[PDB]
Amino acid sequence: ASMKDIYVEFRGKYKVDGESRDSEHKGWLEVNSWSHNIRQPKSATSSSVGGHTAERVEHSDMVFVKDLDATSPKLWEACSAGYTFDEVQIDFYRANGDKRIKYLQIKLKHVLVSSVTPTVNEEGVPTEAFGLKYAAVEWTYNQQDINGTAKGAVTKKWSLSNNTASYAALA
Amino acid sequence: ASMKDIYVEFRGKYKVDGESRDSEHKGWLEVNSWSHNIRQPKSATSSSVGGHTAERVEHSDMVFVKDLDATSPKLWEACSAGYTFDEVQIDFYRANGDKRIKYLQIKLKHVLVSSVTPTVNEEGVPTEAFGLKYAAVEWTYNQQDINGTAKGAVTKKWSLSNNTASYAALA
Amino acid sequence: ASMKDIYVEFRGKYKVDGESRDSEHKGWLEVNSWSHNIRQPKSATSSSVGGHTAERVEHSDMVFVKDLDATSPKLWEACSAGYTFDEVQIDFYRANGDKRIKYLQIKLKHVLVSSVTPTVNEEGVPTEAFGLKYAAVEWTYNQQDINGTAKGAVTKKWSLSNNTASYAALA
Amino acid sequence: ASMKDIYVEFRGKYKVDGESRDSEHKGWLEVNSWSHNIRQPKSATSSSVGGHTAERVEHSDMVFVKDLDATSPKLWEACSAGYTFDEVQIDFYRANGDKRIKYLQIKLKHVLVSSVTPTVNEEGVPTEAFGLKYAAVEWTYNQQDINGTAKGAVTKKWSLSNNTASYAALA
Amino acid sequence: ASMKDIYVEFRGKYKVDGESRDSEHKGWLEVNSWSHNIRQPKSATSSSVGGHTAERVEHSDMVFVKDLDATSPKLWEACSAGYTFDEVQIDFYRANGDKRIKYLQIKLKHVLVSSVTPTVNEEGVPTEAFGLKYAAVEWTYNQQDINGTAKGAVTKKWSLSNNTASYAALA
Amino acid sequence: ASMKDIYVEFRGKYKVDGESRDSEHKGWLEVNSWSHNIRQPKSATSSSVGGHTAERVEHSDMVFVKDLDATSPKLWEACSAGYTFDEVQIDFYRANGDKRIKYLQIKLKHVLVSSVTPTVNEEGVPTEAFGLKYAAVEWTYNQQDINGTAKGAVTKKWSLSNNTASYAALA
Repeated sequence: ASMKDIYVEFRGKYKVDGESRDSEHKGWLEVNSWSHNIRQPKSATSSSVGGHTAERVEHSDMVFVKDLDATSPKLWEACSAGYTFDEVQIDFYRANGDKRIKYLQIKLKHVLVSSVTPTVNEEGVPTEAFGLKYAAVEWTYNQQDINGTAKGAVTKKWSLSNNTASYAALA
Repeated sequence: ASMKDIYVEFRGKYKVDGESRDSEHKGWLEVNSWSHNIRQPKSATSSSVGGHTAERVEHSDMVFVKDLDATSPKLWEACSAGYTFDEVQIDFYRANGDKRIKYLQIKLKHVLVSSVTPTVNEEGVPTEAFGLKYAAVEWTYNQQDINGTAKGAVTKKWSLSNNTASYAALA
Repeated sequence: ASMKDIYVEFRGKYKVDGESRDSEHKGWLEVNSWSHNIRQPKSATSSSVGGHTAERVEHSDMVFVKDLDATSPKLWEACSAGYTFDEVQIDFYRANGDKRIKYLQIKLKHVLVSSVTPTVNEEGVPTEAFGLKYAAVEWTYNQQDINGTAKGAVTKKWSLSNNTASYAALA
Repeated sequence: ASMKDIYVEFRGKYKVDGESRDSEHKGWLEVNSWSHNIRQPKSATSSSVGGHTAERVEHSDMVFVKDLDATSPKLWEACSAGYTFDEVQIDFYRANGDKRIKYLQIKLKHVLVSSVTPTVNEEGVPTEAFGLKYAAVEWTYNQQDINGTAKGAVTKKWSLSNNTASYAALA
Repeated sequence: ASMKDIYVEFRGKYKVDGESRDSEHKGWLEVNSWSHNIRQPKSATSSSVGGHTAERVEHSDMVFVKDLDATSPKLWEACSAGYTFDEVQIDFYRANGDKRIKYLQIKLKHVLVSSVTPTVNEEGVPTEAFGLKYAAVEWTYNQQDINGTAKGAVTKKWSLSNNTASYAALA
Repeated sequence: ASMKDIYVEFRGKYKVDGESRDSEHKGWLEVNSWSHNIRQPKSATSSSVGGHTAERVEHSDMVFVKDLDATSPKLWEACSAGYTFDEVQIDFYRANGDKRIKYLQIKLKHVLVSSVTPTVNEEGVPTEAFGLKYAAVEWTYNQQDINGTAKGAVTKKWSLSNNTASYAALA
């Protein structure tokens, strides 16, 4: 059984409350897909004489696709206004034998809706893409052993605003 | 039963009266599809020292596709002349069990036809794309409960001319 | 029964006499398809202080596709020479129950062949695309009632050379 | 029966003798397809005060596709050297009931091979595209009546080097 | 039987320990595909008067595609931070009758993760592309005789940082 | 029976010895496809007053696709180093009834590997494209009569370094 599901929750002063009725994500947004891109310009053939490298990594926006729903106008206005959210969390699920597993969890700190792109076609459920831009990110991947049983998590992080491996927006 | 339908009405001094015979949209335009794009350039890693952020959101034109019909020359001339309409309303429908639901309603204030792109091919019903540019927008999404019964509406808005969350073109 | 047909007639000093044997369009060109584009740059968020707006609409060429035939060299030479035609008329037909209807009629005033693009492939009837550029246009769409019976025509027009809604090239 | 065939003959000091064994085109090149493009920049909304218009038409190269054969190295060298040919003739054939008809004939005056693009793939007969650039062109289209019987030819021409409707390279 | 498999191991201060349970690559990353590009600008029609040629080869990043797994956040952070690895080794396998053969082995010296591009779609196993940039490379191709039996290896190398055929990053 | 085959031999100080076991090409590289492009900028509507034309032909690299094999690292290093080869020969074969014919032979003088682009995918035999840049070329096409029996060869040539029809790199 496929048990794929992705859920998003906004946490800030402005509310983007979703429609999900999943017991573990009541009021979260249900989304269909996710894509990202990270690009590091640092040279492998030149090095700084000292401890300062000018360039830094570029993180692209995280882009999600979702069905149009009651959260859509909320996203459209939030994008237009440039409202900042303290945190956004995204949980990713897949099948794990008899129950699902949250294999990936992403937390974004100091977040804006950078784009929304809605369409209604003649055929098919209407959908929109939306992008998120952020100051810091914490990624957690949940491992399992050969029996599919949960082993330890791998947690990594990056602060674009501090240029350090921290889940922190401020200095 | 699929009950998809999109209807557009122009409201201004210049008439773009449509062909629809739908009881609830007599004389509106029937259209086939819609697409939009909203892009916010605001940074998540830098902030203004004060309360002024230079950049603002960019709303792309709202683009509709429709069959060529008697409104087509009206659109072609309105686009050519750059006539402004006080308001344009778009109603979006889908199935809701035994009757249809208007799941999305968009009102645009101070509107121009920014483009029209008609084609007649050897095969298929002739169609055209047309785009609308506007000073302000009000979006209403009509929610339903788990039984499909109407719950409360979500209404949001944005004024490009005022740079505020208002359905107003003028200051 | 599909009764799709498009006919073009050039009216000027230089003759581009066609091959059609249709009783109502003897010697017109038979063409297969048509495409156009109209783009209005006027802003919806800024307005002139006075009555003058700098920019004007851009009409793209009207582009037609036709089978290669005896008119082809006539088009190739007319395009090369830049001959101007006083008028070009295009009639568009579709089925209307037992007889066809001219649903769209376009008249172009002060017209040049702006491009011709012929091909002969290994397979298929050879065809060419050709484009027309013009000073003014009159568009007529022929309406029908719910019984398919002719109702009134919708006629609109635009003069690119006068920047007014007129079917006139000269001032 | 399809009787499609295109034949090309070079006429100049440098020989590009072909492989055809067709009785009417012995030693011509057999080619598979042809494409061209003619673009006229003249405005329909502005006119010269006098009798001089600056811009002129742009004729693209005539591009042919053919199987690789013994003429291929001849084309490759002629293109490399920039050899000029006094004339190149191209005859185009299609079915006409019981016999074929030369529906199109093109003569090019003062001609260069402007490009050659050969490929050998794992599958399929190797082919190359080649382009011809020229000073003047004469196009002849052979008409037929409703019975398919030959009627009169349509002959048109253009000199790029003289900017007149003449089949002449020199002044 | 297809026995295709590609394995990657990072060797540096920062750990990117993988998930593989293959007996010969325990804890390596399993990857699905690889692509590269090498471009030499040196002219064949001009030569230096002396022994110095200005330009040098450009090696593109080596790009791998892999399933998302517990190493993914490790790659995302390593790319973000620009961590350098002393060495990365990649082993490539295919079938060789009754057992597999390592037909290609690549060692990269002084290596950075230059890009990572993860996606989760509605359908299909989530994957990411990642790119590696490096100072030097050693390529080993393992040959076999007509009986499929191992013959001698072909080993070649290049140092981008020294511009010589050496597997060395430093001078 | 298809008897398509392409073989390449490098002849220079640096060895790029191939894997072929074909009796007539022992140790040559077997390749799968070939593509080229030759472009002549000379005008057909303007001519030099004297005997000097500034521009010259541009030959693109000759691009080959081959399976990855033991020659691959040799190509990768040769490209990286910019090694020059005195000559490279390419023989092209197709079926000729009961035996194959070498229909095309290309010799390149003073040659560099200008690019190599290898890929290993999940499915399919790994392949690479490689390009060759050169100072001169001799092309030989082997003709046959209507009975498929060998007739005379057509040999043509071009020197990019001398700008003459010669198979010579040096002056």
